[PDB]
Amino acid sequence: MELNSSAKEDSHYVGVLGYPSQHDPHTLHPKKHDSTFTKVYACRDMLWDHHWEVRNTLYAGFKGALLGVAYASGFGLISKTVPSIVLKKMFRFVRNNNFGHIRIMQDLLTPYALTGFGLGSVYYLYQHNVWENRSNKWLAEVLSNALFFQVATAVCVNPGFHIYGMVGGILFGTLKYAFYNSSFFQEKESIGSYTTFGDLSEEERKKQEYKDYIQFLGNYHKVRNGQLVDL
Amino acid sequence: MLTWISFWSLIFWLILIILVLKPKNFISILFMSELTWLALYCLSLLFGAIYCDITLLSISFFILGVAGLEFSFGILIAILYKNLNESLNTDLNNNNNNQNIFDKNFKTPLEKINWQ
Amino acid sequence: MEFSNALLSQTKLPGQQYDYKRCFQASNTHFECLDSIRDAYDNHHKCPQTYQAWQSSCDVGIRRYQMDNREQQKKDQLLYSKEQLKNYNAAKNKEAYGITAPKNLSFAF
Amino acid sequence: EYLTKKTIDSFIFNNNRFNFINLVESKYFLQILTLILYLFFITIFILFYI
Amino acid sequence: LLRLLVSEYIFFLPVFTNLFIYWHIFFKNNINLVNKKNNWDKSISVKNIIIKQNPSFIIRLNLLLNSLMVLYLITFNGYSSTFWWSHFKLNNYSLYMYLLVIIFNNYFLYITEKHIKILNNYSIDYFFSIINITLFIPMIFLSNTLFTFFFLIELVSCAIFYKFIVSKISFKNSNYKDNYFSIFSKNYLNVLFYQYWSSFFSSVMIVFCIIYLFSLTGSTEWSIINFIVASNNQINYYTNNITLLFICLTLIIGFIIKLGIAPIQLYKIEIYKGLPFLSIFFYTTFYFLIFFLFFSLLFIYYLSALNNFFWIILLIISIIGIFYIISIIFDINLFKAFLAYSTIINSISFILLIIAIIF
Amino acid sequence: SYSGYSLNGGVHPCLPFYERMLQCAKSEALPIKMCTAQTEDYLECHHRKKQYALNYAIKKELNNIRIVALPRYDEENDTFVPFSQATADHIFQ
Amino acid sequence: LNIDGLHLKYNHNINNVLYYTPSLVLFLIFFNIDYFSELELFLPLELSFID
Amino acid sequence: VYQGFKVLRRNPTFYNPRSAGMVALSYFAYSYYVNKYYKPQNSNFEEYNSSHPHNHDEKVRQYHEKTNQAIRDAVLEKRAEHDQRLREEAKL
Amino acid sequence: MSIFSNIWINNDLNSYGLSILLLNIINYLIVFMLILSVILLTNLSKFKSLNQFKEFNSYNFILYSLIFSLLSMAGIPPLLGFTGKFLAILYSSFKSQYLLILFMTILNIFGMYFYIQNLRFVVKKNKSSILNYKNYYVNINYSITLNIILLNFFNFFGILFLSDLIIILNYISSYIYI
Amino acid sequence: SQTFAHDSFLGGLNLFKRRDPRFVLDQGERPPYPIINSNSSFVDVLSNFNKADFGLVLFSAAIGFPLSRWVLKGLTFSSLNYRRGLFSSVYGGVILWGLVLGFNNSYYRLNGFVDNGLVWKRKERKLNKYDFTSEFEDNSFFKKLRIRD
Ligand SMILES: CCCCCCCCCCCCCCCCCC(=O)OC[C@H](COP(=O)([O-])OCC(O)COP(=O)([O-])OC[C@@H](COC(=O)CCCCCCCCCCCCCCCCC)OC(=O)CCCCCCCCCCCCCCCCC)OC(=O)CCCCCCCCCCCCCCCCC
Ligand SMILES: CCCCCCCCCCCCCCCCCC(=O)OC[C@H](COP(=O)([O-])OCC(O)COP(=O)([O-])OC[C@@H](COC(=O)CCCCCCCCCCCCCCCCC)OC(=O)CCCCCCCCCCCCCCCCC)OC(=O)CCCCCCCCCCCCCCCCC
Ligand SMILES: CCCCCCCCCCCCCCCCCC(=O)OC[C@H](COP(=O)([O-])OCC(O)COP(=O)([O-])OC[C@@H](COC(=O)CCCCCCCCCCCCCCCCC)OC(=O)CCCCCCCCCCCCCCCCC)OC(=O)CCCCCCCCCCCCCCCCC
Ligand SMILES: CCCCCCCCCCCCCCCCCC(=O)OC[C@H](COP(=O)([O-])OCC[N+](C)(C)C)OC(=O)CCCCCCCCCCCCCCCCC
Ligand SMILES: CCCCCCCCCCCCCCCCCC(=O)OC[C@H](COP(=O)([O-])OCC[N+](C)(C)C)OC(=O)CCCCCCCCCCCCCCCCC
Ligand SMILES: CCCCCCCCCCCCCCCCCC(=O)OC[C@H](COP(=O)([O-])OCC[N+](C)(C)C)OC(=O)CCCCCCCCCCCCCCCCC
Ligand SMILES: CCCCCCCCCCCCCCCCCC(=O)OC[C@H](COP(=O)([O-])OCC[N+](C)(C)C)OC(=O)CCCCCCCCCCCCCCCCC
Ligand SMILES: CCCCCCCCCCCCCCCCCC(=O)OC[C@H](COP(=O)(O)OCCN)OC(=O)CCCCCCCCCCCCCCCCC
Ligand SMILES: CCCCCCCCCCCCCCCCCC(=O)OC[C@H](COP(=O)(O)OCCN)OC(=O)CCCCCCCCCCCCCCCCC
Repeated sequence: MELNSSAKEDSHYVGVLGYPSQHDPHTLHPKKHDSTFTKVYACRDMLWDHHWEVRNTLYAGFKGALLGVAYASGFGLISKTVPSIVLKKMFRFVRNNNFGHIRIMQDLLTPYALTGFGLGSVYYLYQHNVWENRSNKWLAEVLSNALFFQVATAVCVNPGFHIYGMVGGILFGTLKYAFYNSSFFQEKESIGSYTTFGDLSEEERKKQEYKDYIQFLGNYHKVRNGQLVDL
Repeated sequence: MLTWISFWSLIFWLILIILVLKPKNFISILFMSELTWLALYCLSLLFGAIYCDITLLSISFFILGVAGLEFSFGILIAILYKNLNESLNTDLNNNNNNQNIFDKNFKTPLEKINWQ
Repeated sequence: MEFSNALLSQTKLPGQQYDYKRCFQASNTHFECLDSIRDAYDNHHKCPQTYQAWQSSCDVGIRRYQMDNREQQKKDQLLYSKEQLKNYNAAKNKEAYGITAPKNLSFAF
Repeated sequence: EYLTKKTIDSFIFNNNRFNFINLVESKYFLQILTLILYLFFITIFILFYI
Repeated sequence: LLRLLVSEYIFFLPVFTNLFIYWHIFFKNNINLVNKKNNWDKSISVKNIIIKQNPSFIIRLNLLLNSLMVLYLITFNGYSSTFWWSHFKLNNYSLYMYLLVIIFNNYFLYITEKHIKILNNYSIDYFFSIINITLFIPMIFLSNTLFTFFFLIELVSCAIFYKFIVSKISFKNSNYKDNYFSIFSKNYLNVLFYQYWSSFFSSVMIVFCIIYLFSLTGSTEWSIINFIVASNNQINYYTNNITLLFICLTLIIGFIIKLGIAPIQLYKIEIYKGLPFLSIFFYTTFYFLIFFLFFSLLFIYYLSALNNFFWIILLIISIIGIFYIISIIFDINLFKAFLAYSTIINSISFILLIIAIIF
Repeated sequence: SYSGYSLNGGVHPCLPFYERMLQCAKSEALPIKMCTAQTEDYLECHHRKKQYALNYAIKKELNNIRIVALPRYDEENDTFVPFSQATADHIFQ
Repeated sequence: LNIDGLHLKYNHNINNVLYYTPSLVLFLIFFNIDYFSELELFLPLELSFID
Repeated sequence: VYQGFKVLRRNPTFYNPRSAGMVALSYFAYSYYVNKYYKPQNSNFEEYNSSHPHNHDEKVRQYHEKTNQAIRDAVLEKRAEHDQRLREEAKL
Repeated sequence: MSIFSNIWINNDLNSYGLSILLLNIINYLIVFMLILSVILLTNLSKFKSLNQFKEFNSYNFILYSLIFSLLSMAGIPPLLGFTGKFLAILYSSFKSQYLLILFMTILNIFGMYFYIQNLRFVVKKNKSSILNYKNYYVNINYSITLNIILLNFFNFFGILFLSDLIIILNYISSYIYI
Repeated sequence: SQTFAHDSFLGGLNLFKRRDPRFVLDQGERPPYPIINSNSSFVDVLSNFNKADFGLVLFSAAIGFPLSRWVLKGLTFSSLNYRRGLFSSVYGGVILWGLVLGFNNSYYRLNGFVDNGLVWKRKERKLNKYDFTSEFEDNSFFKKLRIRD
């Protein structure tokens, strides 16, 4: 399982290895002799185009809406208590209307879905237009998440919990830098791996590696300090 | 309409969902636990038949024995409820208000709060 | 444990068993022949009959373990000697009583 | 005094406002089911990124 | 089958001997009160029919047989391999785990014997249950397949349920006000209910995981599972991430419910509230030294090939548990709750350490 | 564990592949990378993924219009005769 | 126990609409462990010959 | 059914026909959804063994297959050469 | 893992995290045993609430044994639990898990206060009477006192002898080929 | 010279003399002594019984009396008949444990794990590269508990 696999890819390493690259265009090119239906259907590669700002914004909005609906399903609705009269009226609606459960679900999940969509879209636009080209990635993520979650906690939940929102945003930013923008459990390269370029003979490479080993010996404390017994 | 593998894989968790969903009456939960054990029995038999696995086929009697022992323990606990003065409907053992119950109402065992 | 040769060798078929007496007799004969040959790299083809007997008698995992142990023993023999190791261990144990103070104002590196 | 100690104290108190001191069977079973369903949901959401 | 090698069942002889001795002595103690007096027999003193035997002798017997098992382990010799149809593993690490469990059980039994000599509020059935737990729990580390592990853990769970059942209920205290009034205490029923249902959930989820592991790989042995998973990762043949993730989730959630880790902890708090101090003394030892250690070894040693899925689940569980208990641990007002939440916090810390290790 | 038995007390059909895979794993110093062929054969004999993919492809092809009539099978001579040719055993005749 | 058959007066609609229906919908949407098993009638029975 | 009418008076067809129909419709819709869309997507057999796979997963699978084949071929060739060299050196 | 002309060099011991985990489990079991032995030495019926920590306000041995056991569970440096917590953090740093270190530290400090707050309740107006009476006198168990004393000595001076225990645990774990 | 004769009543003390602190040998490591019968069944293991196993049983019988009395000392509210029966049960259990130990010793002698009176024609000698205990054992009592090639 990997998070944000496409962004954290070593294009040079995959190219030298021949491994397929996630940066390939992934586009359809219908032929000029193809049918009109085929030409119309080949337009779906737009839905895959990733440089599409509006597509990405709607993608983030859908993710946020799904998260909000899941939260409502799990914790929010069950924690919130509905008035007895309201419950009786909606049950009567279910009795008097076919598929009344669907409409009740729509009514109950509209607030969570809408707020999740808004949060997702705003968060995507925020992160992409701002903080995308900062120098310190960790600091940028921490500050952006802190501010965004501070505002979100102030608005959605309560203006009196904005400090806790900011702290949670800092924590979430650290977590995101750790496991979303970085590959700690998603390694696709062996540690110490490298690639060779230029016309160097194997003898020269072995000589250089011997010199590197001689330098590496100095890392050991005993040899550096000359504190070894005569074996 | 559904392949047997997917059908049984889904209905096991559906049975678990029913067990959690139904009102918490110890006898009902015991019956649902027995049904869950039998669903596991059927799924194990299906997979054993598919993969020619005598171990999966034999898991049947192990599941039956475990279910029987758990059912005996459940019977004993349900009977112990009487001596421990607990309603089988666990939701009635606490004073927390519950809209899911039409007639949940408890009062302190008193006749008059104010004397003067 | 997927990378562990020892555990993969410890795995076995339900009805498989090892005749340790016969396998070890064959391995002892083959290793005696190899030692008599006394080459840097064990060339089993120099001892065909004993090599075939060893392969037949011993299992693949036992053979792998034996070859790894032989490689380690060859390296140790090439490196160290009994008296050298005894003296070195005695010197190190004697040193262990003392302290290792830092060397301030070094000259190297 | 407030921004260093009272903040955390009030956070703990407000969180405990929503915690039942005594466990009940309905809560036990509902928590188990919620874990089972929604840990799977969140893990599959991470897997897909729909 | 023509020849039955002694290597397949050499290790079962000491445990069978201990089981025989324990159960024979238990039956003799049960029928102890029956002693016929023949018409020609003469009694030096009037028989005291009312008897309340102290279990110190049972505890000493348990200590003696544990020490004999320790001697057997110390004198043990053999090859490192599996025995009895590859269902049990016999290697240095597993034997060391067995010895460590036995040693800790012996020390705790010694302390319990001293406490019982101080005061007796525990029956002989209590320590017979402890004897069964001590005899059968160290065998878990000798498990070579998830199937045998499940059966052994089910047996140990039944033994622990027996121990909880035999907990003392009514005491002869100095309160003389409730002679003619009904006092209701639900601790016994709460303990039994929560233990029974947690065991049910854990067992069903573990059986589901076993079935799907058999489906994925022809066997359920640890080595075969790891080798098949690694080879599948190499080949890219079986690539049902949904199925692999769901199997891992089922296993982890089953163990979470079994142990009582932060996401599911309140039942553990209730059990600790309803259990005696000596029961907690033994249960914490059993839990930490066997159940949680095997839970860690699932990710470290046994199912290490699946760490590519376990890491995220463990991280999410740890984060949720920490943020859920940070406020709860300061809401308790009971000694048993304090002990249980100490255990829970240590469990969360050890889970974080396990994540770091599997990294 | 892999008992290796069938559902009628016989031998599990995957036993040869399992034995080959285990032998390779024991013999090789890098079993994960040097037993790919044997492990893939065992996994195929266990799961049958490749045959399911082939069946899916054949279903798609049959859905496509390419086959009209298969040749009849003359069982007496154990031969195949084109559907166009008439035979006594032919359904239409 | 419970000879007369009278049971607790329980209304399942509240929980069904608050927690269970949406959770079940999500679980059904995102849950399928069957990898490649094929239904009967997927291909003509005449292609199968091993039986 | 002896006294079939008296037996079937209360529940001839169903106790809650509307709910039974909703169950049937839900089962039908879920089976259709699974079989037609979800399980095929997970199986990913549409482009299996395609010469020009447009799916990243299929491309990765084919890359794994070719890499494993190349590794096996190279190791077999090297082992054959090593065995030949050992056999030649033996008879000296 | 370093490569120099096809010579692998390994300066890391893989069978070390398991040893650290075993050490933490053993340390927690030892401290739990100490506290539970202190409890068992006394009358059990007295301790039923966090307020009842004052009931431990008994003669110096019991009082200070409880105080030091609580501090060790909290993770105060000189005591035993600090060894486990510090080694866990050291291994996390070795594995380069800064976020794991952060969450470990948060949990550690919260649990530290959770343990410490009971020292406030330990204060009692007078000296408690928590010992069972036998033969008209309080029953003090020499064996349990001796066990508590050994546990106290090890809790105080575990840092001095921790190298031997670490060696033993690493020796046990090395048999695992992971 | 380091181990008691396997055919003597004290031959059962070699169980405590071990070359290394390991529990079991690796899958492929040659046993310290020649193998007499690797695939040993119950009947042949019993037939291989020896004065060493009889001495182990005698040691168990001798040591089961103090241990049985120690166990019995924690008994209360017990009649004389029940006390004697409990003593008999504990003593029989200890003797059965001794029989099990003798059986295991016979199995080890058959498999070559312990001294069975035979020696390999060519010893596989190690290089004692790491030595933290040679001098300690030589100057201490523990040289008796270890076996060195
Ligand atoms: C397979 C397993 C399940 C089988 C069926 C159930 C039987 C087994 C039960 C045991 C298992 C656990 C059950 C626990 C029940 C919990 C409580 C409850 O709701 O029941 C009590 C409920 C009330 O009981 P009652 O009080 O006795 O009865 C009172 C009234 O008589 C009652 O009448 P009513 O009309 O009031 O109730 C109707 C009831 C049942 O519903 C129905 O009437 C039938 C619904 C059919 C599904 C329709 C959706 C479209 C399907 C398309 C399929 C093909 C897609 C192909 C894709 C191709 C792509 C290339 O409605 C609901 O439950 C409401 C939700 C239904 C809609 C589901 C929508 C899912 C997709 C949404 C995605 C996101 C959309 C975003 C917005 C889009 C806007 C454009 O009981 C019932 O009505 C009977 C049980 C029915 C259970 C339904 C469970 C929900 C699952 C629905 C199907 C999911 C399909 C997912 C795949 C397709 C996705 C597109
Ligand atoms: C908080 C920022 C993030 C927000 C995220 C959410 C965004 C929502 C979507 C976009 C909304 C567009 C604007 C419409 C109004 C929305 C608000 C609203 O109605 O609220 C009700 C009320 C206004 O409603 P009303 O009274 O009924 O009448 C409004 C008229 O109808 C107003 O109508 P009008 O006819 O007069 O025309 C208004 C005109 C005015 O245009 C402007 O002026 C806008 C451009 C300027 C603002 C730029 C943003 C701020 C940049 C500066 C950032 C500084 C941060 C520094 C941080 C430092 C570190 C601590 O805007 C438009 O109508 C243009 C609309 C064009 C379409 C936009 C497409 C949006 C697509 C996405 C929709 C999302 C749907 C889901 C949403 C729900 C779920 C989340 O507004 C508020 O209560 C806002 C309160 C703001 C805070 C208090 C301000 C006074 C005290 C100063 C506090 C200083 C704090 C500074 C930061 C912290 C420092 C420590
Ligand atoms: C840096 C962190 C370190 C953390 C450390 C954690 C643990 C610390 C606390 C516990 C340590 C163990 C303390 C001794 C056992 C307790 C009982 C006892 O002896 O006192 C009662 C007994 C009181 O006698 P009393 O007052 O005259 O009369 C008492 C009753 O009236 C009449 O009594 P009775 O008739 O009822 O019973 C008499 C019998 C009572 O004795 C018992 O029943 C002993 C109960 C405990 C059994 C478990 C011991 C395991 C030892 C191994 C190491 C692990 C320790 C684990 C401890 C915690 C586990 C929960 O007495 C004895 O024979 C005592 C012998 C004790 C030594 C046992 C050695 C067994 C070794 C087995 C393993 C060998 C290695 C195999 C390798 C395999 C390779 C293939 O004490 C004494 O006779 C001496 C007391 C004063 C000196 C004590 C010296 C203790 C030395 C401890 C060394 C620990 C290891 C080295 C340090 C490691 C870290 C660097
Ligand atoms: C476990 C570790 C915990 C870490 C704690 C993290 C602290 C979080 C603090 C959040 C503060 C609230 C959000 C601030 C968002 C804006 C940040 C920004 O502009 O910096 C980006 C830019 C982007 O930087 P950069 O990435 O281009 O370059 C980084 C440079 N080096 C490598 C040297 C670090 O950073 C800065 O210029 C500031 C960096 C330091 C942070 C300063 C925060 C100031 C907050 C007050 C602003 C007041 C504005 C005026 C109004 C005053 C009142 C009237
Ligand atoms: C060169 C020639 C050499 C010839 C050597 C021939 C002799 C060989 C045998 C030597 C045996 C030495 C003593 C062994 C231990 C005796 C224990 C005993 O009797 O204590 C009774 C005591 C009984 O108590 P007690 O008799 O001390 O009195 C109790 C008094 N109250 C109750 C008031 C305190 O046993 C115990 O207390 C132990 C209880 C726990 C169970 C421990 C089992 C240990 C089993 C050990 C088996 C033998 C191991 C031998 C190892 C040899 C290694 C080389
Ligand atoms: C083997 C035994 C044979 C003998 C059995 C006894 C036979 C005689 C009695 C039979 C009926 C029982 C007594 C009923 C008395 C009450 C009458 C009454 O109210 O009406 C009855 C019923 C009334 O049913 P209902 O709608 O009221 O049911 C709900 C019942 N309550 C109110 C209790 C919730 O009449 C009908 O339902 C008639 C219309 C529907 C019939 C069923 C249609 C679906 C199933 C058959 C499909 C056939 C093929 C076509 C479909 C497509 C195929 C591809
Ligand atoms: C967690 C739970 C605990 C741990 C796990 C549980 C493990 C369970 C699996 C154990 C498998 C053990 C199988 C052992 C089979 C071999 C036995 C053996 O050694 O036999 C050798 C001998 C055979 O030795 P042999 O194999 O050498 O003989 C063949 C020799 N050749 C080939 C040369 C001809 O067996 C027998 O002769 C007897 C067989 C058994 C007879 C029936 C015995 C029934 C006993 C019932 C109980 C009696 C209780 C009495 C109590 C009295 C006091 C109250
Ligand atoms: C995540 C892991 C670690 C977890 C531990 C905690 C980490 C915290 C990291 C950030 C710490 C920033 C310092 C302040 C934290 C507390 C918040 C605060 O001081 O600002 C609150 C104050 C508004 O107060 P008010 O809303 O009236 O009261 C709360 C009502 N519920 O003011 C506001 O409205 C907030 C304004 C924005 C915050 C500005 C803070 C600037 C501080 C500068 C000086 C101190 C710097 C210390 C750190 C240096 C770098 C290490
Ligand atoms: C022998 C060896 C050993 C094994 C022994 C086995 C013993 C089996 C014992 C069976 C006992 C049967 C009698 C008791 C149950 C009767 C059914 C019942 O109680 O129904 C409950 C439930 C549905 O209940 P409800 O929704 O309220 O509606 C009732 C409609 N009948 O019911 C359900 O869940 C579904 C009920 C379905 C009923 C179907 C009726 C079909 C009638 C067919 C008539 C003839 C035409 C057949 C055509 C076939 C074409 C293929």
